[PDB]
Amino acid sequence: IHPPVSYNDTAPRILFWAQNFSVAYKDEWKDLTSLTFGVENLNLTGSFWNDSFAMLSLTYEPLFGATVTFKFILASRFYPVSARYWFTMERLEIHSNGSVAHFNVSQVTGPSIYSFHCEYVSSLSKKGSLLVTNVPSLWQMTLHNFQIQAFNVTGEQFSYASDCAGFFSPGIWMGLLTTLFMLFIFTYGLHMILSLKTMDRFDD
Amino acid sequence: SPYNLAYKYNLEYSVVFNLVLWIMTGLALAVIITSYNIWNMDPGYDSIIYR
Amino acid sequence: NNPEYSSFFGVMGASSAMVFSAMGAAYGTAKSGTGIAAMSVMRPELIMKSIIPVVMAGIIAIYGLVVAVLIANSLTDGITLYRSFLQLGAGLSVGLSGLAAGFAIGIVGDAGVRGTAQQPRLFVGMILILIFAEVLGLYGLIVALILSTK
Amino acid sequence: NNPEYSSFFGVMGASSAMVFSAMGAAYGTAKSGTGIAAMSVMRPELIMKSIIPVVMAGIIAIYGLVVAVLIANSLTDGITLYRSFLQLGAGLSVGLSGLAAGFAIGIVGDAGVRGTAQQPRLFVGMILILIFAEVLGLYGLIVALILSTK
Amino acid sequence: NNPEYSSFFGVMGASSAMVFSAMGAAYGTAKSGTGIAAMSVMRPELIMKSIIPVVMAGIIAIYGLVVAVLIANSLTDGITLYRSFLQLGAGLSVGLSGLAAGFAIGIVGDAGVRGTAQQPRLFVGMILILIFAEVLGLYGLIVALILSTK
Amino acid sequence: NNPEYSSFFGVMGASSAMVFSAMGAAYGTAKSGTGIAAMSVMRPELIMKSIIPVVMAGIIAIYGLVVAVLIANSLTDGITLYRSFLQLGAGLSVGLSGLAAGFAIGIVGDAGVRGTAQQPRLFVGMILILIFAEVLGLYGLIVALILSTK
Amino acid sequence: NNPEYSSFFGVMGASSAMVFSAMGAAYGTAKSGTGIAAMSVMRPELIMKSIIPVVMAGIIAIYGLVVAVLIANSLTDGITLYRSFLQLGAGLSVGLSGLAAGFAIGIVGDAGVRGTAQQPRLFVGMILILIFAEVLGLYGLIVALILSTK
Amino acid sequence: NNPEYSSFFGVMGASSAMVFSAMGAAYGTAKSGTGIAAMSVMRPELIMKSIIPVVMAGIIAIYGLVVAVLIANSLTDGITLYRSFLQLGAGLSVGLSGLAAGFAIGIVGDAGVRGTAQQPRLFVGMILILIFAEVLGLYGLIVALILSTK
Amino acid sequence: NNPEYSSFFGVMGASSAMVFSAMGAAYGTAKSGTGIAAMSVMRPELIMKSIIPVVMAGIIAIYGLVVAVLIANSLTDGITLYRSFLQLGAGLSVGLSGLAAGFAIGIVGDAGVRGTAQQPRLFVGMILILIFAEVLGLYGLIVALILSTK
Amino acid sequence: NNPEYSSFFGVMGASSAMVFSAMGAAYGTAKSGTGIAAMSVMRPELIMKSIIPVVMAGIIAIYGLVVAVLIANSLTDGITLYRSFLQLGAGLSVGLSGLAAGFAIGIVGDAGVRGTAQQPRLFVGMILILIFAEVLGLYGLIVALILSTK
Amino acid sequence: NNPEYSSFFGVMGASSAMVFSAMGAAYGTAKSGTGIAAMSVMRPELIMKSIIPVVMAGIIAIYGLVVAVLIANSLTDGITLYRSFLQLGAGLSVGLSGLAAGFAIGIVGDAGVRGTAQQPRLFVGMILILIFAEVLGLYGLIVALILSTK
Amino acid sequence: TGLELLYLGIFVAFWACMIVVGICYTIFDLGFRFDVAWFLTETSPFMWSNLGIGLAISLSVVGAAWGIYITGSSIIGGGVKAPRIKTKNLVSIIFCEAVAIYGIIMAIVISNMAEPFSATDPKAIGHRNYHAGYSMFGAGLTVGLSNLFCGVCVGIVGSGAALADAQNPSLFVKILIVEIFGSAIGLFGVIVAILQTSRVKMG
Repeated sequence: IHPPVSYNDTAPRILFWAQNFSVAYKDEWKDLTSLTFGVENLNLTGSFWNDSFAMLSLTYEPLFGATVTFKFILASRFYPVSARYWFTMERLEIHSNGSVAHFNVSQVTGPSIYSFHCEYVSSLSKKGSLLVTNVPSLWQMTLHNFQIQAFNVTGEQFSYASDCAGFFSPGIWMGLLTTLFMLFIFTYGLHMILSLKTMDRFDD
Repeated sequence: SPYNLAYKYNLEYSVVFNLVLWIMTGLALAVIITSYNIWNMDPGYDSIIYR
Repeated sequence: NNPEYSSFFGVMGASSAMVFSAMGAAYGTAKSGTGIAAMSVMRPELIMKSIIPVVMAGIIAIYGLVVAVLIANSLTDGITLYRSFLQLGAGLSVGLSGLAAGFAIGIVGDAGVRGTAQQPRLFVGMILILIFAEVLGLYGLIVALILSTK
Repeated sequence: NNPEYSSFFGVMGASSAMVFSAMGAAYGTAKSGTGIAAMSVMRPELIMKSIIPVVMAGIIAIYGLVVAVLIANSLTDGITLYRSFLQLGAGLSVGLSGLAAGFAIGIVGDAGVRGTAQQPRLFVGMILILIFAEVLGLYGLIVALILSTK
Repeated sequence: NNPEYSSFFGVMGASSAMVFSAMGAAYGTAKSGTGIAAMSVMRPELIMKSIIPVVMAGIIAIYGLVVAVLIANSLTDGITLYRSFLQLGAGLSVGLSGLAAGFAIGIVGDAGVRGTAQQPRLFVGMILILIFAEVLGLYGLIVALILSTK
Repeated sequence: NNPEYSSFFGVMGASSAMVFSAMGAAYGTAKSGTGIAAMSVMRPELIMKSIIPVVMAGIIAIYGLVVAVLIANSLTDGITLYRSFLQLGAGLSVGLSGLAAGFAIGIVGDAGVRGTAQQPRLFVGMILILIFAEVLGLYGLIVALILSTK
Repeated sequence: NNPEYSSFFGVMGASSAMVFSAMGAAYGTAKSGTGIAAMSVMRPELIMKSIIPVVMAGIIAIYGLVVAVLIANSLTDGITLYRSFLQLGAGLSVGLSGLAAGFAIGIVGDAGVRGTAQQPRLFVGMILILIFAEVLGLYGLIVALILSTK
Repeated sequence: NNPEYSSFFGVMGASSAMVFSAMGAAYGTAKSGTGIAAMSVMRPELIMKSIIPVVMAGIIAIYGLVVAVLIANSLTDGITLYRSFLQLGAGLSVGLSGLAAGFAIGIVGDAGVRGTAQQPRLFVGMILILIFAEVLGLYGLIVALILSTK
Repeated sequence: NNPEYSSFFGVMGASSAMVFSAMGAAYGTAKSGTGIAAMSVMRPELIMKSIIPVVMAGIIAIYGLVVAVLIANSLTDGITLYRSFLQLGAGLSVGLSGLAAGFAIGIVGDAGVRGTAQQPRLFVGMILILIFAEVLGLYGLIVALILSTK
Repeated sequence: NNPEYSSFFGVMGASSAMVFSAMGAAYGTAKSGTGIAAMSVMRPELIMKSIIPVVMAGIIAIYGLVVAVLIANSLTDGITLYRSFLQLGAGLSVGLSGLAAGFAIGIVGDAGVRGTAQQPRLFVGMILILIFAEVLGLYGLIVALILSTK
Repeated sequence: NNPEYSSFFGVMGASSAMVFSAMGAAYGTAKSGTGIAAMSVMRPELIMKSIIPVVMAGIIAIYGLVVAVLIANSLTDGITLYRSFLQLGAGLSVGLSGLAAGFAIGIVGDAGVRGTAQQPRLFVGMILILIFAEVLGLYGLIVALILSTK
Repeated sequence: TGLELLYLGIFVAFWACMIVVGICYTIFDLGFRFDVAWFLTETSPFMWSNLGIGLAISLSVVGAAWGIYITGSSIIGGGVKAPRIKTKNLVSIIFCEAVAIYGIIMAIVISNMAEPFSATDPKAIGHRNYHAGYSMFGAGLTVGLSNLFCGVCVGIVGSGAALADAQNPSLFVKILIVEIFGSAIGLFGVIVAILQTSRVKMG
């Protein structure tokens, strides 16, 4: 099992982990896992942390004819309704030899006492497609078993994890609240139909 | 494991949970309703039932 | 662009319009048919008049058919949730309307047949009260046609 | 790219067509059969005509079978959700319509066959009432064919 | 490649092919069996003719076993969800159509036996009614053979 | 490799193989014992013929035992989730089929025993009906052994 | 390492063994005790012989106890999740099988003692049919002793 | 260190020990008192001897108390989740076995006292039948004493 | 430190003590008051003594009050979660024991009062029966005092 | 500091204090008002004596109102969760205790009024039973006033 | 700003102020208006006097209309989450108190007019009992006006 | 009994599960889940609105259907021995049809307020499109269930009048007063559904 990529500032402040992290340009893929998790050479320079904001910046030397940097951008807000500070990773950035690409991650959030975990943070339609791109882009990313925590860290360990994997998706809620509404109708349909009867006797 | 890595729940877990729960609820009710309609069935042996 | 689930609701619209109108027309035909059968023993000549509450039940599954066919032609892969839920609204609208109208046509039919057999003055009285039920199927149709064309 | 798990709704389509048509055809056959048997103690020569209700309840099971085969001949590994939902809708549309039609043919067939042994002039009417019960399964089919072929 | 949990639906196919068919054959045998027992007192000669309803309920259990074997001999760890859904669909199609057929066999079997006790001419009618109850198992089976081989 | 929260299904298999078959044999025994007890008042000589339905219930619990033991011996720490579901499907497929057979024998045992005391010719009919009831336990064992060893 | 929740299923096994066996023995004793009390009016000499259904319902409560005590002496803080499910299965398997045996002893004890008071020939027959009820608890034990140890 | 919620299952054990045991002793005292009251009109002397059903229903309440207090005196904020699960098991075990013994003592009490009014010999009989019910509460207690003290 | 929801359970505790004891004392007062009303018609002299099974229903609401006051006077914002579950335990433990004792006092009152009208010697027997009901509220109280002060 | 949803519990406290006490007072008035109406035909003089249980059913909704207005005037745009839970528990405590007193006043105020027309001496005792019914509303109020002001 | 979904609870407040008041006034008007119609054939003069229970039920619909209008005129997409909950509290508080009052008015209007037909002196008693019911709508209105304006 | 044990078993099992979930998410400190904010934002405004239209027509038509069979079954039955009934007592039917018509009116009024809006992020949907989705659902339930209850009520009192009008012809014109009070409930459902609906927009 690989160690997390910590960010250290008097104490560990960010923890980042994946079972696999890989990327593509022009749909040609490379591993980053063995260049990343548990690697002393990993260039975090220009990463940053603040009590309400965090930016994990990972730079690589050999990739795609360039030096390449991936920024993970996270914030922690006092969500007034729920009073706990919830966090979200709001966007990812890729910085190249002379250009930038952006990805918006859609669903990565939880209360800041907890890490976030999912089976995929990816742009590929097969892999939950959390990395939305609002315009065409040359890049792709995938984190498998993505796990992050950028607030209230307590040594080398993650805290408990608020998985992406909830019991009901939006599509399921609408599917159920359609079906389990019209099943009230169908049960009434059958309540009357099963209460049909026929005479036992006839006139002279 | 050393770091408190999560229980690794898959994506589509909401889908598998609801498929399995509503299928197993449906098949449990289809069995209980069928089994009730056979258990509390009137056996109707009216030519002999009085004896 | 669209959520992958999108075309579901319109499909459950098309199903509901046909299914709940058949459930309605079925109970309507079952109650009315039981009435005609039990009536005929004493008044066999009255059957061809007394079919009215039966054909007025069968018509409910034509209003369900019209909407379910309209929805089925209106569906496509690329349907937005708006066009899909409109078609679910159409489907429940004619569906439960026909399921309700079919219960009043059934029960009024099953009385109205025996009532005409034992009292021939009630025949138009039944037909009036059945027109006031069978129009409930048309109300669920009119809104369902409105929602599918919106 | 089509989602995983997609084929489930289409499969439940093909199943629902056959299952709920059998449930209808079974109730229709159970009530018609009870009526034929409870009738035929006193007027046994009526059996050969009195079976027609059961034949119409058997035709609902054919409507289930036809749709369930036409759906199954359009399943594939990696079916697109649009066609998989259309197949669920086609399935329920014939399936529960046939279920409803089965109750109607059953209640009509029971009351009408027993009525017919008291009064032979009912039969030419009961057939018409049963045509209005059977046509529900045909409307269920018309919608299900349409949905399963878009 | 193909998921863990993917065999679960295929297993529930093998189970449901059997369980619901055994519930159909149990109803069919129970209800027709009580009919035969009550009839036999008045008519001791009819016992060995009157087993046919029980025999036809037995065939609904066979249709459940046929599919349950054809599902269970077709499970593996690596089963693509498509093949697993097809097996669930097959197992519900025969399982529940066998149930429907069995429910019909029980009701028509009892009524048919009690009618035949009082009037022996019914027996040909009781077989013809009962064919249309047992064939619902066959139609369930056809759809399950089709689905489990898509 | 294999997850925990996984030997659970095979355990629910072994449990359900014993539980729902014990329920099947309990209904079979409770109804047959009621019929035999009430019967013995009028025909005290008949008991050792009419005990057969009780024995045909006792075997359903043993069909549960066969599968339950076969599963419980095949359980292991870290059992593959596939094998675990096959053991769940086996356990239910005997368990609930034995429940179906338990009803089928309990019902025809109470009625068959009562009828046999009113008319001794029924005994051959009753034991023939009980074969066609008890075979539903067998069909659960057949599929359960296939699923246990697949 | 094992999760903290691990001992929950295992202790619910020990509970289920005693709870459902007591519910089985309770129904067994309640219906038997009603039989004995009602029949004592006519045949006071038979109350002592008629205790046996109560005693055998008591033995289901012993089968609960045995498994609940074996689970409770096998259970520990460190218990592996596998053994915790095995204990749940042992608990349900004796528990709900003892509940089924309790239902059988309850119905058979009541009907059997009533039949015996009308006709003292039944008693030996009632003891046989009671063993075919009581043994369901012992099958529930056989499976539970295997499950709790393998 | 231990979860902040860990004592919840321990408290539900203390609660269930008393709740379900008072429900057992309540039904056991309600049915017993009903039988005593309805009996007193015909045999006023027997009311004192016939209290014993009530007195044994009271013992089921005390079997709740002994466990509810033993659990309550065991609780602490720092309670390990395993220890809480033992206490939950102890609670449901004595609580619901007390409920089961209460159901038995209730029915046995009512039928026993009404029978004893008509036949004084029944007294010794029903005392033994009540002992075979009260021992269910004791077996609930034994398991709950074991679980609370492991 | 301690959670947002921490005091919620301790409050549901004070509520549940009062609520379920009031339900118990209401059912007690209702059934006992009905029995007094029906008795009065032919034994008016017994009313001022027959109110005992109402006074005791009032005492169960007092046992709810004494716990609910004691919990409510021992809540605070800062509460340790552990103290909050203990208070819930107190709340259910008296509350539902008061519901049980109220069930017993209601049934025993309604039977005991009418029985005393038929036979004046029953009255001491009824007080003895009622003490073994009222004490169930007391056992609920004893446990609830212990949990609320642990 | 506090959650914006925090008022939900205090709001459902104010509502529940009213709703359940209005259900209690409505049931109390429906039953006792039926009692008065059916009684008054034989005894037209007793109406103004027998209104008392309707007046006491009316007072039950005053207990709910007193708490509901006390809670409502104690809401604010971001209340501390502790006070919001107290307001929920207060509201359920009087609301459901008032519901319980309403059941007891409804049954007693019906039964006691039909008793009083048969025997006017019952009136003195009936008021005491109604005090033991109404005071549950007051014990509701006491616990709700303590909680809603803690 | 407020959260986006904030206005949902307040919309349910309108849609339950009116719906449960419409349920209350409907039952009060249907129960009372059956009472009036069946009564009137025996006493054709009493329709004019006997409308009062119907007017009292119609007032519950006015109370639901008033809160619902007040909510619906206070709703905005900008509504703070606090006020949205106050509007659901108000809506249920009136809506379900209106349901309570309508249930009471229905029962005491029917029993009131049926008694009054036989005995005209009941009419003054009836209006008092009605005011003690319709005021429950007023108590729910008082709290609902308070909650919706805090 | 049979089906009512099934509805009871479904109901009690569901609320028993919701107690256990509502305890377990609370005690385990998982109340960051059960986020009724996700539920009431992820469930699309379009779904709430179309269920609102569909129940506005349908529950009104269910109310008119029970209205028509409850009064119609008695009009016919009493009419056997009094054929005149079929004139006067048709007014109890005309009021039931008016309850259906309050349904079609409001279901069309809600329909002509609902528009597409070309967004899916809750911040881009914005409070307006949610307030319309909810208000059109609530308006739909408010007219739908008020007309359900009105229509069963006029059915019951229409059957009232029709059985009274069998036995004494002078009663019908007087018993109609309770059909006016029954009919007010449908129109109060309409008035609130209008006021709920009045402030909505989508786009």
